[PDB]
Amino acid sequence: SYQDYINCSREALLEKMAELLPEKRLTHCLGVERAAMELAQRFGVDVEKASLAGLLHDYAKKLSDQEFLVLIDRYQLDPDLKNWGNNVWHGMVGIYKIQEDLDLHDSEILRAIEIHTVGAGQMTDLDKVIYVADYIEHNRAFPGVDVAREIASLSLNKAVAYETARTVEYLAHQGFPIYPQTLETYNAFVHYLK
Amino acid sequence: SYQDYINCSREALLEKMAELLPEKRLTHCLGVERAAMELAQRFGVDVEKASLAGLLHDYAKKLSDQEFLVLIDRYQLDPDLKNWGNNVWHGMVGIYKIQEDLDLHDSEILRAIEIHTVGAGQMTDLDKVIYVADYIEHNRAFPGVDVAREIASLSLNKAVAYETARTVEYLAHQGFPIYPQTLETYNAFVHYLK
Ligand SMILES: Nc1ncnc2c1ncn2[C@@H]1O[C@H](COP(=O)(O)OP(=O)(O)O)[C@@H](O)[C@H]1O
Ligand SMILES: Nc1ncnc2c1ncn2[C@@H]1O[C@H](COP(=O)(O)OP(=O)(O)O)[C@@H](O)[C@H]1O
Ligand SMILES: [Fe+3]
Ligand SMILES: [Fe+3]
Ligand SMILES: [Fe+3]
Ligand SMILES: [Fe+3]
Ligand SMILES: [Mg+2]
Ligand SMILES: [Mg+2]
Repeated sequence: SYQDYINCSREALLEKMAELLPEKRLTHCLGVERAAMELAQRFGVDVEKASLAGLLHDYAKKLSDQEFLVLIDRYQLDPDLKNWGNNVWHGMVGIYKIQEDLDLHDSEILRAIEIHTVGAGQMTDLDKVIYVADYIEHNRAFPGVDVAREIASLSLNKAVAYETARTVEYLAHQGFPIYPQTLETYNAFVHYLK
Repeated sequence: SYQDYINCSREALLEKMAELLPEKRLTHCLGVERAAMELAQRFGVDVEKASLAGLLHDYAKKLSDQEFLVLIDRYQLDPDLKNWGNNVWHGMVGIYKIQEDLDLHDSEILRAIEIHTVGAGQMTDLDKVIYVADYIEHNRAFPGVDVAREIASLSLNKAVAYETARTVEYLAHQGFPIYPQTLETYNAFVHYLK
């Protein structure tokens, strides 16, 4: 059960998250919970760790900028983080808020949430499951989500590669700064597209 | 004259380059020579340094992989360079071949050739002139070259930003590895697109 890892039941967690997140975001989290379970079944990842991490991945999505900056200082995180924003922070810094609120200390779950946006050059299968589940959950409808879904039915590594390539492409298309850890993921995984 | 910087005349250089490069590549170099001159006039860069750097920028385009690897060892360059290929090498390593062949020692010209492919987080105006001239020279016909040309008539920094964004976008589109120095350029310049 979820209380093996956190300080309340799944039902109680959902009630708390319903106060912190808008409806669309909570529905997304429920979508990622389900998608993570299915991917974990497929690729030999603990289904419970994957479901919980999937549900929690966007827990800190709505923390204010000031709250993140306070967390960066309190936990003495990389000071370069202050140069970025919510996209980077909600996972990479938000894990500390999740830890404070829910008493979450499992290192594997924490890491999977931490890098769910930007990935890393080295990812555990659990990391990969969350990173992919986020992109392919059933509420997502962006063009090419069908391709990502097909890829994820066959290869976890190729799905990471595909998602990361599309994200780099889209950020450059839009003219948004690209957090360097994303490129580390991109270069580590791009060979799987062949 | 060019012999203020190298060990032969422009005419003599062109004869030597005609043996090293296929016709299309030499025509490109002549195009960059002209484009660099015009941009340098516009943005307060020495027109002679810009023209010479423009002509020379792709001098080492046709060196073999083995030749580059030998240069990496002989000059004790970053050993990570061995992980890449001609795209990265012909500028970043090719400068040493240019130096050996032509007795080119001018630091500004050498730097502009060195980073003409990947850029850097900090670029001199001469660096920027070469990086842009390469992309907009009159023989180039890729879709959107017209946009790059318009931008380059108004702002050197915006032209660097635009070129770098399109390159990152296209590399990710194609599923090619992205040399990390390119992202350093991208993140440093992307704000000029606004
Ligand atoms: N390296 C990066 N730099 C900046 N933004 C990024 C980077 N990688 C992803 N993003 C963006 O961060 C936002 C949040 O992404 P993510 O956490 O994956 O999804 P969600 O929207 O469900 O939280 C997206 O708009 C995405 O494009
Ligand atoms: N960071 C990078 N990693 C890999 N290839 C790159 C990078 N930046 C540019 N390139 C590619 O290197 C090739 C050579 O580019 P460049 O030297 O700018 O033009 P030219 O073809 O005239 O020599 C191009 O195909 C370009 O897309
Ligand atoms: Fe997220
Ligand atoms: Fe999400
Ligand atoms: Fe080149
Ligand atoms: Fe060129
Ligand atoms: Mg993701
Ligand atoms: Mg260039």
